[PDB]
Amino acid sequence: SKLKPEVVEELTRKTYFTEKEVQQWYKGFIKDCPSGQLDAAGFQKIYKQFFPFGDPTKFATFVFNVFDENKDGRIEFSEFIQALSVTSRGTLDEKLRWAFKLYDLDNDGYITRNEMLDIVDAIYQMVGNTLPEEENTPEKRVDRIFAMMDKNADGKLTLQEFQEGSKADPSIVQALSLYDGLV
Ligand SMILES: [Ca+2]
Ligand SMILES: [Ca+2]
Ligand SMILES: [Ca+2]
Ligand code: NA
Repeated sequence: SKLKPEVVEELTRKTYFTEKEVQQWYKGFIKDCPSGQLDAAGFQKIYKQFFPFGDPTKFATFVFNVFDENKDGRIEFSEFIQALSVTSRGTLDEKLRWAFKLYDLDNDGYITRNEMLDIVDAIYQMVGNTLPEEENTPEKRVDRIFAMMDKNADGKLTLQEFQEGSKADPSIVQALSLYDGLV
Protein backbone atom coordinates (compact mmCIF):
# COMPACT_ATOMS: atom_id res chain seq x y z
CA SER A 1 0.00 0.00 0.00
CA LYS A 2 1.38 3.36 -0.93
CA LEU A 3 0.67 6.96 -0.13
CA LYS A 4 -0.95 9.16 -2.69
CA PRO A 5 1.72 11.62 -4.02
CA GLU A 6 -0.11 14.80 -2.99
CA VAL A 7 -0.54 13.33 0.56
CA VAL A 8 3.15 12.34 1.04
CA GLU A 9 4.06 15.80 -0.22
CA GLU A 10 1.98 17.48 2.45
CA LEU A 11 3.18 15.20 5.25
CA THR A 12 6.78 15.71 4.14
CA ARG A 13 6.45 19.54 4.46
CA LYS A 14 4.91 19.26 7.89
CA THR A 15 7.40 16.91 9.56
CA TYR A 16 11.11 16.31 9.99
CA PHE A 17 10.90 13.33 7.60
CA THR A 18 11.88 12.98 3.99
CA GLU A 19 9.38 11.73 1.48
CA LYS A 20 10.94 8.27 1.57
CA GLU A 21 10.69 8.18 5.36
CA VAL A 22 7.05 9.16 5.31
CA GLN A 23 6.38 6.36 2.79
CA GLN A 24 8.29 3.81 4.98
CA TRP A 25 6.38 4.87 8.08
CA TYR A 26 3.06 4.61 6.21
CA LYS A 27 3.91 1.00 5.27
CA GLY A 28 4.83 0.06 8.85
CA PHE A 29 1.69 1.78 10.10
CA ILE A 30 -0.58 -0.16 7.73
CA LYS A 31 1.13 -3.58 8.21
CA ASP A 32 0.13 -3.14 11.84
CA CYS A 33 -3.10 -1.19 11.29
CA PRO A 34 -4.68 -2.27 7.91
CA SER A 35 -7.70 -0.08 8.66
CA GLY A 36 -5.45 3.01 8.95
CA GLN A 37 -7.41 3.97 12.10
CA LEU A 38 -5.67 3.11 15.25
CA ASP A 39 -7.77 2.56 18.31
CA ALA A 40 -6.69 2.91 21.96
CA ALA A 41 -6.68 -0.89 22.41
CA GLY A 42 -4.32 -1.46 19.47
CA PHE A 43 -2.25 1.48 20.75
CA GLN A 44 -2.07 -0.17 24.22
CA LYS A 45 -1.12 -3.37 22.41
CA ILE A 46 1.93 -1.78 20.76
CA TYR A 47 3.30 -0.32 24.04
CA LYS A 48 3.10 -3.80 25.56
CA GLN A 49 5.15 -5.01 22.61
CA PHE A 50 7.84 -2.50 23.65
CA PHE A 51 7.23 -2.80 27.36
CA PRO A 52 6.25 -6.29 28.29
CA PHE A 53 6.03 -7.55 31.86
CA GLY A 54 4.94 -4.12 33.09
CA ASP A 55 1.57 -2.43 32.73
CA PRO A 56 1.83 0.39 30.08
CA THR A 57 -1.93 0.33 29.63
CA LYS A 58 -2.60 3.55 31.49
CA PHE A 59 0.45 5.39 30.12
CA ALA A 60 -0.41 4.28 26.58
CA THR A 61 -3.89 5.87 26.99
CA PHE A 62 -2.44 9.19 28.02
CA VAL A 63 -0.01 9.10 25.09
CA PHE A 64 -2.85 8.00 22.72
CA ASN A 65 -4.76 11.14 23.73
CA VAL A 66 -1.91 13.43 22.66
CA PHE A 67 -1.48 11.56 19.33
CA ASP A 68 -5.25 11.78 18.79
CA GLU A 69 -5.04 15.50 17.92
CA ASN A 70 -8.61 16.15 16.85
CA LYS A 71 -9.97 14.08 19.82
CA ASP A 72 -11.99 11.82 17.58
CA GLY A 73 -10.94 8.54 19.28
CA ARG A 74 -8.75 7.08 16.52
CA ILE A 75 -5.18 7.74 15.37
CA GLU A 76 -4.93 8.30 11.66
CA PHE A 77 -1.70 8.33 9.71
CA SER A 78 -1.41 12.11 9.54
CA GLU A 79 -1.61 12.29 13.38
CA PHE A 80 0.72 9.35 13.80
CA ILE A 81 3.51 10.75 11.57
CA GLN A 82 3.25 14.26 13.09
CA ALA A 83 3.49 12.97 16.68
CA LEU A 84 6.44 10.79 15.64
CA SER A 85 8.09 13.75 13.99
CA VAL A 86 7.94 15.98 17.05
CA THR A 87 8.72 13.32 19.67
CA SER A 88 11.61 11.84 17.84
CA ARG A 89 13.06 14.79 15.87
CA GLY A 90 11.70 18.02 17.29
CA THR A 91 13.75 20.79 18.82
CA LEU A 92 13.96 20.88 22.61
CA ASP A 93 11.23 23.57 22.71
CA GLU A 94 8.94 21.55 20.41
CA LYS A 95 9.46 18.41 22.43
CA LEU A 96 8.68 20.27 25.70
CA ARG A 97 5.51 21.76 24.19
CA TRP A 98 4.41 18.25 23.23
CA ALA A 99 5.28 16.84 26.77
CA PHE A 100 3.32 19.71 28.35
CA LYS A 101 0.34 18.65 26.33
CA LEU A 102 0.72 15.10 27.63
CA TYR A 103 0.75 16.18 31.30
CA ASP A 104 -1.95 18.84 30.92
CA LEU A 105 -4.81 16.29 31.08
CA ASP A 106 -7.69 18.77 30.94
CA ASN A 107 -6.02 21.08 28.40
CA ASP A 108 -6.44 24.12 30.52
CA GLY A 109 -2.95 25.46 30.22
CA TYR A 110 -1.58 24.29 33.59
CA ILE A 111 -0.21 21.10 34.86
CA THR A 112 -1.45 20.49 38.42
CA ARG A 113 0.23 18.11 40.89
CA ASN A 114 -2.63 15.60 40.53
CA GLU A 115 -2.41 15.64 36.72
CA MET A 116 1.29 15.07 36.97
CA LEU A 117 0.73 12.42 39.69
CA ASP A 118 -1.61 10.62 37.25
CA ILE A 119 1.01 10.53 34.47
CA VAL A 120 3.97 9.67 36.79
CA ASP A 121 1.86 6.94 38.45
CA ALA A 122 1.18 5.65 34.94
CA ILE A 123 4.92 5.74 34.08
CA TYR A 124 5.86 3.91 37.33
CA GLN A 125 3.26 1.24 36.48
CA MET A 126 4.87 0.78 33.06
CA VAL A 127 8.46 0.37 34.28
CA GLY A 128 7.81 -1.19 37.72
CA ASN A 129 10.39 -3.78 38.65
CA THR A 130 12.38 -2.70 35.56
CA LEU A 131 15.10 3.26 42.06
CA PRO A 132 16.39 5.43 44.88
CA GLU A 133 14.34 6.48 47.88
CA GLU A 134 13.75 10.24 47.45
CA GLU A 135 12.29 9.04 44.11
CA ASN A 136 10.79 5.58 44.83
CA THR A 137 7.11 6.71 44.57
CA PRO A 138 5.35 8.81 41.93
CA GLU A 139 4.51 11.20 44.81
CA LYS A 140 8.27 11.81 45.53
CA ARG A 141 8.99 12.31 41.85
CA VAL A 142 6.18 14.95 41.57
CA ASP A 143 7.34 16.65 44.75
CA ARG A 144 10.88 16.99 43.25
CA ILE A 145 9.52 18.33 39.92
CA PHE A 146 7.29 20.95 41.64
CA ALA A 147 10.13 21.95 44.00
CA MET A 148 12.30 22.56 40.89
CA MET A 149 9.78 24.05 38.50
CA ASP A 150 6.89 25.65 40.40
CA LYS A 151 8.51 29.10 40.57
CA ASN A 152 5.57 31.06 42.01
CA ALA A 153 4.56 28.18 44.35
CA ASP A 154 0.99 28.04 43.28
CA GLY A 155 0.71 24.29 42.83
CA LYS A 156 0.50 24.59 39.02
CA LEU A 157 3.02 24.55 36.24
CA THR A 158 2.56 26.92 33.32
CA LEU A 159 4.28 26.21 29.94
CA GLN A 160 7.10 28.54 30.78
CA GLU A 161 7.72 27.02 34.28
CA PHE A 162 7.73 23.55 32.67
CA GLN A 163 10.05 24.58 29.82
CA GLU A 164 12.54 26.46 31.97
CA GLY A 165 12.51 23.98 34.83
CA SER A 166 13.05 21.16 32.32
CA LYS A 167 15.95 23.01 30.67
CA ALA A 168 17.59 23.55 34.12
CA ASP A 169 17.88 19.78 34.79
CA PRO A 170 20.65 17.98 32.85
CA SER A 171 18.90 14.57 33.03
CA ILE A 172 15.78 15.96 31.49
CA VAL A 173 17.73 17.84 28.75
CA GLN A 174 19.53 14.53 28.12
CA ALA A 175 16.16 12.71 27.68
CA LEU A 176 14.84 15.41 25.23
CA SER A 177 18.03 15.68 23.23
CA LEU A 178 17.67 12.33 21.55
CA TYR A 179 17.26 12.22 17.74
CA ASP A 180 15.30 9.14 16.65
CA GLY A 181 16.12 7.84 20.15
CA LEU A 182 19.86 8.41 19.82
CA VAL A 183 22.04 11.24 21.09
CA1 LIG B 1 -7.87 11.32 15.61
CA1 LIG C 1 -4.47 21.03 33.45
CA1 LIG D 1 3.33 27.91 39.13
NA1 NA E 1 10.97 18.42 4.51
